[PDB]
Amino acid sequence: RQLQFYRNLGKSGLRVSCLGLGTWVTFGGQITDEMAEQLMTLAYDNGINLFDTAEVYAAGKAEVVLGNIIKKKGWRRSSLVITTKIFWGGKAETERGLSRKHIIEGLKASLERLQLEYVDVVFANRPDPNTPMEETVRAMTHVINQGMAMYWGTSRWSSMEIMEAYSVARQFNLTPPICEQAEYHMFQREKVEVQLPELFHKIGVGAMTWSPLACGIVSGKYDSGIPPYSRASLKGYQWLKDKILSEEGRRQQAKLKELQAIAERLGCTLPQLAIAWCLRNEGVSSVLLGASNADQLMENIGAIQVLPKLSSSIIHEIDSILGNKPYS
Amino acid sequence: RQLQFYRNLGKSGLRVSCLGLGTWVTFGGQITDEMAEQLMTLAYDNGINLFDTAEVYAAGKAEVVLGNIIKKKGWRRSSLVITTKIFWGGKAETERGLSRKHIIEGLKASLERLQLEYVDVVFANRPDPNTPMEETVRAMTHVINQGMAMYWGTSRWSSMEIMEAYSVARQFNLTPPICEQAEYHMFQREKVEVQLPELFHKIGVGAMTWSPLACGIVSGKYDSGIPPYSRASLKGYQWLKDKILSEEGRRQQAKLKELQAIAERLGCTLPQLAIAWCLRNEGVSSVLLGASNADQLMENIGAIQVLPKLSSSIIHEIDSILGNKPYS
Amino acid sequence: RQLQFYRNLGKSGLRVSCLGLGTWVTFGGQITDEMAEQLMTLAYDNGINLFDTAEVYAAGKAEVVLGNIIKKKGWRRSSLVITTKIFWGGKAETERGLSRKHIIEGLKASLERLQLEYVDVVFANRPDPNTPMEETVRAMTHVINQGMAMYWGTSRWSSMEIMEAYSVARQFNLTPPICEQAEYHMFQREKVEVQLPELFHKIGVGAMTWSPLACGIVSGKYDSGIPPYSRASLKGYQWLKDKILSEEGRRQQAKLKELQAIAERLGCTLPQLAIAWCLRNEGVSSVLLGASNADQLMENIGAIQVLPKLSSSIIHEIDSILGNKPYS
Amino acid sequence: RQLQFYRNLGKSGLRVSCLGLGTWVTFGGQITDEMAEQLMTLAYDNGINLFDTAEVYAAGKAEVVLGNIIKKKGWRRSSLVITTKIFWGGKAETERGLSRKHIIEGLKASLERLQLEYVDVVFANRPDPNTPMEETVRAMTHVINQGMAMYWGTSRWSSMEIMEAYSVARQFNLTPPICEQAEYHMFQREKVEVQLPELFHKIGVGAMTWSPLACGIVSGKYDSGIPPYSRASLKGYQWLKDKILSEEGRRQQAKLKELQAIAERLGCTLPQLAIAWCLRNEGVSSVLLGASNADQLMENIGAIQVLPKLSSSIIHEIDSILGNKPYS
Amino acid sequence: QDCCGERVVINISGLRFETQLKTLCQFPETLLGDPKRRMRYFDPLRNEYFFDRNRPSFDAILYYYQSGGRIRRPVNVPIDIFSEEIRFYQLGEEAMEKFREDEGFL
Amino acid sequence: QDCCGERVVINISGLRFETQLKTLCQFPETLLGDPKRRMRYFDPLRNEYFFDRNRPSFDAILYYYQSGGRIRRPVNVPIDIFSEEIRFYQLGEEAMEKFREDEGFL
Amino acid sequence: QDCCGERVVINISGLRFETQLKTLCQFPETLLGDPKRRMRYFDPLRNEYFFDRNRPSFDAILYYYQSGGRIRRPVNVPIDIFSEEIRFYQLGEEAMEKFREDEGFL
Amino acid sequence: QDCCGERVVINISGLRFETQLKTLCQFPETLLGDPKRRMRYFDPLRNEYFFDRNRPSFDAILYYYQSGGRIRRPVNVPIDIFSEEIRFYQLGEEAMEKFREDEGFL
Ligand SMILES: NC(=O)c1ccc[n+]([C@@H]2O[C@H](COP(=O)([O-])OP(=O)(O)OC[C@H]3O[C@@H](n4cnc5c(N)ncnc54)[C@H](OP(=O)(O)O)[C@@H]3O)[C@@H](O)[C@H]2O)c1
Ligand SMILES: NC(=O)c1ccc[n+]([C@@H]2O[C@H](COP(=O)([O-])OP(=O)(O)OC[C@H]3O[C@@H](n4cnc5c(N)ncnc54)[C@H](OP(=O)(O)O)[C@@H]3O)[C@@H](O)[C@H]2O)c1
Ligand SMILES: NC(=O)c1ccc[n+]([C@@H]2O[C@H](COP(=O)([O-])OP(=O)(O)OC[C@H]3O[C@@H](n4cnc5c(N)ncnc54)[C@H](OP(=O)(O)O)[C@@H]3O)[C@@H](O)[C@H]2O)c1
Ligand SMILES: NC(=O)c1ccc[n+]([C@@H]2O[C@H](COP(=O)([O-])OP(=O)(O)OC[C@H]3O[C@@H](n4cnc5c(N)ncnc54)[C@H](OP(=O)(O)O)[C@@H]3O)[C@@H](O)[C@H]2O)c1
Repeated sequence: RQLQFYRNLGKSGLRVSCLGLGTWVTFGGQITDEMAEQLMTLAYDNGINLFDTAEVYAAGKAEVVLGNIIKKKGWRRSSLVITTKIFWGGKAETERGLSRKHIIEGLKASLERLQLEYVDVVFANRPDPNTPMEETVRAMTHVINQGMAMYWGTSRWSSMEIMEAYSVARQFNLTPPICEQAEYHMFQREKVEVQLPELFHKIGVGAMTWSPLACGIVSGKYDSGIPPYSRASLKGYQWLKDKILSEEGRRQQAKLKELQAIAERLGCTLPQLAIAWCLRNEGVSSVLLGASNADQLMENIGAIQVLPKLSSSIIHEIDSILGNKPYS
Repeated sequence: RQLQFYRNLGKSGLRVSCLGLGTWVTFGGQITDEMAEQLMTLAYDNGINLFDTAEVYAAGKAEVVLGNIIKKKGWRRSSLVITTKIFWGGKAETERGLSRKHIIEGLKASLERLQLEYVDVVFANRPDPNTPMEETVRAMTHVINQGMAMYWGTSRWSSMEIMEAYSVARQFNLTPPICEQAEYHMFQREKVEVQLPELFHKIGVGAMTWSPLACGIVSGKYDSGIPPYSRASLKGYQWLKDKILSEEGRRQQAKLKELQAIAERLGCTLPQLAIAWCLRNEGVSSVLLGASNADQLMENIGAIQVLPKLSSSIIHEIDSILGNKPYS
Repeated sequence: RQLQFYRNLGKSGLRVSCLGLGTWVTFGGQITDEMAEQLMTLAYDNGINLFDTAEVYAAGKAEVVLGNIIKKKGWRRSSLVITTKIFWGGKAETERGLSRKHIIEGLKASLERLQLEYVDVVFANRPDPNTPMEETVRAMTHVINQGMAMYWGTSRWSSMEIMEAYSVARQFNLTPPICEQAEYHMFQREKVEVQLPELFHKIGVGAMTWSPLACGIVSGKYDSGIPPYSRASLKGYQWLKDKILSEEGRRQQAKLKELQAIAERLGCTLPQLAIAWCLRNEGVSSVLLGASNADQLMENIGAIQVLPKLSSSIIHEIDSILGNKPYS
Repeated sequence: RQLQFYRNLGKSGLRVSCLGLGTWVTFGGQITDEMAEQLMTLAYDNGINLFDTAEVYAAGKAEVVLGNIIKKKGWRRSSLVITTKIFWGGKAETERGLSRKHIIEGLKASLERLQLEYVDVVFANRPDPNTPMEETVRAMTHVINQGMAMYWGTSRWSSMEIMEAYSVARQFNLTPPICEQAEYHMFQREKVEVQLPELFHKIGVGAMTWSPLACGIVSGKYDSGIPPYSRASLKGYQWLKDKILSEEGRRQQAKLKELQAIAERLGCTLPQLAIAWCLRNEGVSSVLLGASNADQLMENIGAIQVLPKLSSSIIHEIDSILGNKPYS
Repeated sequence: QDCCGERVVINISGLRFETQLKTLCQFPETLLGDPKRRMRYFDPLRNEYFFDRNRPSFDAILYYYQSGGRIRRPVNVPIDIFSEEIRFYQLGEEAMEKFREDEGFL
Repeated sequence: QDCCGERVVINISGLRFETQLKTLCQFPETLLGDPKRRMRYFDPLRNEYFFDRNRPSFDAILYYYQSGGRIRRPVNVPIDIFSEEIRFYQLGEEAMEKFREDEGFL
Repeated sequence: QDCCGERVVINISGLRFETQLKTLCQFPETLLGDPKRRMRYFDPLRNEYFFDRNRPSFDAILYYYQSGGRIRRPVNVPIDIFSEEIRFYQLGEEAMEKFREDEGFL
Repeated sequence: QDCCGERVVINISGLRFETQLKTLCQFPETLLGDPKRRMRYFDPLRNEYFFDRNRPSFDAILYYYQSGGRIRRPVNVPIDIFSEEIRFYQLGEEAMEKFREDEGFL
């Protein structure tokens, strides 16, 4: 349904599974290398072929350990989809942004750390106001034509910027982008639902959503307080702990109790319902997951069974409980 | 007339002989390596310069033994025409189709197995419904511009798809294809005779036909039953054995007896008449042959002598016997 | 304000500091290698990332010693901006000009002497009347697309030639230039102030000015005569010594005494006021400096403090003293 | 005037001397390697920078000995202009013509024999009727963009074919040719004088003429008969010996006696007047010479002194003696 | 929904027209002023809207948007063809009433 | 022979017209509606059909296909030139009869 | 300020006009003859000047520069639209007086 | 001097016309029919001939070559402008006499 059920990324010819594995906080940080190898083996043996990293995660070190799995187990390169994100490269002035120099140097450094010849998709992590769009589109077309990448996409761009990039690419006979990475969960619904279907129907740009469990909030583990060895109790995540322990968090926990009652009526768990709720429409191609141990990943993979049970009545009941449906 | 008589492949500048040697079932499978080297030496000493293989034949192993002949005898690279076909590359989801990633990876793997730097023509083995035409034409133009190939063509495409590829190539200033591989023998006459001359006169796309003896049916060896050490008696060819032993096969054998009477009147054999019948029009550039031993190849080469004896009366008599001429 | 305050070079995405260090007479000539390493370390530790050289300086030898600093101290390549200029390459007929052959060969020889893989900007040092503009723009686009450079610009071109290069680049879908190097000090004001703002507002071409102290004239060291160990007393600089000791030089020294009185009223020195006077408008992106020892460089860096003190009254008083404001 | 007086090849930026040295019959054939090294040293020390060879001369062996001079004496690559011609590459069917495959393979084999990385100009030796013009122009643009050549030109093409190549290059945004090689002496005057000035004034294509002494006829050595150790007495040159000993040759010898009287009146020799007669107009950029020993080359270099003595009266007297001026 | 700045290319049977988006979104109830209704005529390979229709009638349709609401029939176009074009491009009832008032008998 | 979907570019002396194939194959007995008759005017380098003919007459010829069969002569074109264009493009006898009926004396 | 040689492309709503700079700088007091006034309509990505205005009126405006000062209204353009175009392109008071004298009542 | 086959592009102030060379070399004594006289208007960067002249007058000039010698003034062009265009393109004395006979008073 989602994993080992493959679909096109946008309208391009690249086919991905609808569950992916992310390389944020855990990799190189919170967890060890053996746990990371166990998580990658468990993801690969169930049919997941999409893995997403960036050059800013753990000062690049996470990318290093990703390479140390791929060269170790001896998997074929043609059966994997590897993506990277480039905005932040260092403390100097010329080591950030979306200029031609930093795009070429950052992609070369990321390919050197990954021990690879090419990636499949290279993303721009955020828009750059100091660079013209023509220079960015020409730099992306240049790194595609040199064999260092196959496709490119955007992340955290608005609809006008994606349409401007498409118009510049059609003007000078260049390569348009194929995908957009956006945040999407039960308390963040506006951009995926009211803005992106027009871009999918018009120019064929797909969506690859991230953070489906709101950094662990919709899992329901914070019903009492802050448990030990969680993301909110780590050093450097005081913003998430202040967001949980505020006054809106209690209303979110009450709505999570009602949604947990619905999910227990359906015969599943609340993270499985939260993951499978994001894939109910055809505008979303894949969902990137995060996990800290093998039990969480084995629980999160099981949303495939609860995906075809979502009728219109259960969706209407969930929308009645949540009460934040955007008007269009 | 056909072999050691050279003609242009379509309207391009590449000149080929009108007999070629194929790398299906025998190579890497039915026959040994010494017999394959003997067949390649016998083909090369008579002026045949066209050799056609694919990445799906014998799990790629046939391509390997093709390289093991070319490096052994020390022939010049500039006197040979080598073609490959790419659709099927493995069991994973991303290892098939006509996307950019699989075209680049499959051509690199085929060039690694062949021990070569480039091929002359690279074919798409069948059309792909999940990929846009612009991505396929841009990937073919990219692998031509990197020096990994010289030309590209199609196989088993309809006329609308070839015209769409030409229109997309003319729109974005890319490279159009030059050739189409189609099936053509005495019981399969529609596509070569009623559809392809319009494409040859309009955009200059030539035809390179395959299976001239219908996997050995028109040779006349199945007049009694299934002889041993034939293609129909091999493991995994139950469809051909069911096609021979059905009710249409007896009518085909009776028509083959009448055509054998005509060929014995002309002073030749039935496979020579069947091979030289396919080259009677100018829309066909070359015919790919298959052989299992040296006597079959030496018999099949001798259709050059019986090609200029085909007058209009013999063609009209053959069309009266067969009774399947398509209306146009 | 100027150094460790970064701005875009023109309208492109490349960001530079507004003070740079030049590689004329001192490097490889007047000063030693240890003094050059000390000057480069003092420039790099204060936030200057722009260094400019050429292939004609000291028969190329200055470029060699520039490489001998960069490989020695182990600085990152992504934090530096290196520019080169190409017109004069040797005594033969084919070793000068702006043809395709000399541009490719001169850039390869300059990259071999610098021990680098690429430069950031490559400049044409002067216009070439014997070469068509299309050949020059195609050669610059070719060396950018091969990864040997990132951008290109002009030097000592008129406005019609820059507009012709832009029109040729837009006609054939090529790369336009981004920057122009011009001479600008208190006695050379026409081209920067009346011609270049139209090109900056129209096609976004920035300016990078050189010789801010008029080879040491506006520093005020020649108030008496020619001191020893100066540029005017060196062998091969008789033109500068004749320019100083003529009749216009006395009027320039009297105006320099009045400007020194103004600069001593402001609490600074005359070279700091002369350097910070050139950066008062937004059309100038950077100013290239020249220095012979560390005390001169440490004095010239201190114009950042005197840049925000320039009000309209002091600018009007300086323009009343100088009396050479161009009419527009 | 001609040698060590440089001019542009056509309207391009490449500057050549107006005397060049050819690599026909002598090199690898008639003369030895030490004589070839002496001739190349004598040509290089007088300011000649243009050397022209081909892949068909002495089965390619002449190209080999050209490389054996250039690597031996240690001359700089940037001070030389090397040209090659490609039509005939072997006895196989695919080893001749102007297709993409033979252009790429022949240029790679010629660069391997010359021990060089690139040539300056690559010529097509004769037109090809079996290849479309678009394929030839795209192959020339491809080998220029890969760094294997700088420019390309034609040889023995008509005006319609050069105009068709220019129109195809302007249609698909490709590279037009810059030069044409044509035969020009006192008894072959039509194509250079009545056809090529329109192409020079319209699209800026220059001319580089060959055989100025008509294989030694206008030198005047055949006034009696066939002397030993000449080109007409060699094996395989029966056509030249039949051309000399026919009935038109006696009239050519009588006109050569009258022209020798004019040249002895001017204070020079007949080959110097014949060489300097070809350079009297601005449509001709360079003249390729052939020599068999050092005395012939030292005599042929001395036409520079007799070039400015050609007034209109001497040209009118020569045209009155010859009587073959084409009407336009 | 500011609908400003971008340039829009409209292709009528090979004849190309260029305008701004704020010219088109002055009248949101028409075919060209509504993004939901004009989205079925978009061509993604060429970045334009294509209509297989009458060529001399579209200049008056574009001048209706550019002038602020004035309807003027071209001289070389008949009455019924221009009425069918006004009915296709969905200019409204008041544009038809203004066209009838400007052409005599209405 | 569904003859639908594809776009056709027709070049009349430098003036470019674009249409669909299902507009052209409504009338299979004409020059533009028959693939056997229009194949000698195809240009392979530019993917278009080229005619070296009169420019203002072709708008009425295209509107004959687009409107379903109506013939209307342009104002600035004379009678005999338009009659020669109708005879060249092979619209038929009934189109000539409709042109004679629409122009008075016929 | 010789203002000669260069070619200038002017885009009026998709209709392209090409001229020389010495044609335009015969009248330096107009909109197109002054570089300070026309610089806000320049498009850097396409190397042209773009105006979102009336298409049939610009041929007379270009012929005013090409003929040396003659004003002639086109037949298919009304009086007030052409007067607004003359007022926009800033041709001067004497061009308005010549237009009034050439059109009767003035 | 067969003068056949090649296609010629003529650019009149941004308006593009395409023809064949054998259409142009029917009249070798005119400006466009003689290669020596039209060579000063050739543009090498764009492969076309450029004229900075009046746009609606050139359709009749092209139809003079295409029809075999017939001169017909357009409706929206005055007498003296078309006479100046006939004088510039050097059509001859008999073309001027035919133009005077076709326009009344001559
Ligand atoms: N485009 C961008 O700019 C951008 C930005 C950010 C992230 N991303 C992508 O988003 C991907 C997803 O990252 P994410 O962590 O934010 O997704 P997430 O699934 O919303 O985070 C879930 C977190 O909660 C915990 N968790 C997971 N499953 C659980 C379960 N059944 N029960 C209880 N806890 C569970 C996990 O660790 P704990 O138990 O310790 O909390 C995990 O860290 C990243 O890999 C990254 O590639 C992209
Ligand atoms: N474009 C595509 O998708 C595609 C698909 C399939 C094939 N092809 C190409 O087609 C080429 C031809 O292959 P093919 O085998 O189908 O051609 P074929 O000539 O029709 O097959 C003849 C078969 O019959 C036997 N035979 C040959 N000569 C004979 C003779 N005188 N007397 C009796 N038997 C004889 C041979 O082995 P046996 O005696 O054992 O029967 C041979 O295998 C292949 O090489 C392949 O490259 C292309
Ligand atoms: N685009 C072009 O064609 C071009 C041409 C020329 C130069 N340039 C660039 O211009 C850059 C600047 O070179 P420049 O030397 O002409 O600039 P400059 O700053 O005007 O020259 C100042 C000279 O005076 C002396 N000086 C510096 N500071 C002083 C101070 N406080 N007090 C007294 N003397 C001082 C120095 O040595 P002394 O004391 O010995 O005099 C220095 O050589 C060069 O690096 C080059 O890259 C470009
Ligand atoms: N584009 C093409 O297809 C093409 C074709 C052919 C040649 N070419 C070029 O043309 C170039 C010129 O070759 P070429 O030999 O034909 O030119 P050439 O100058 O007309 O030939 C002169 C010949 O006569 C002899 N000779 C030279 N100087 C003499 C002198 N003062 N007195 C008496 N004899 C003298 C020489 O040897 P002998 O005394 O033994 O006769 C020489 O071989 C060649 O190098 C080749 O690159 C091009």
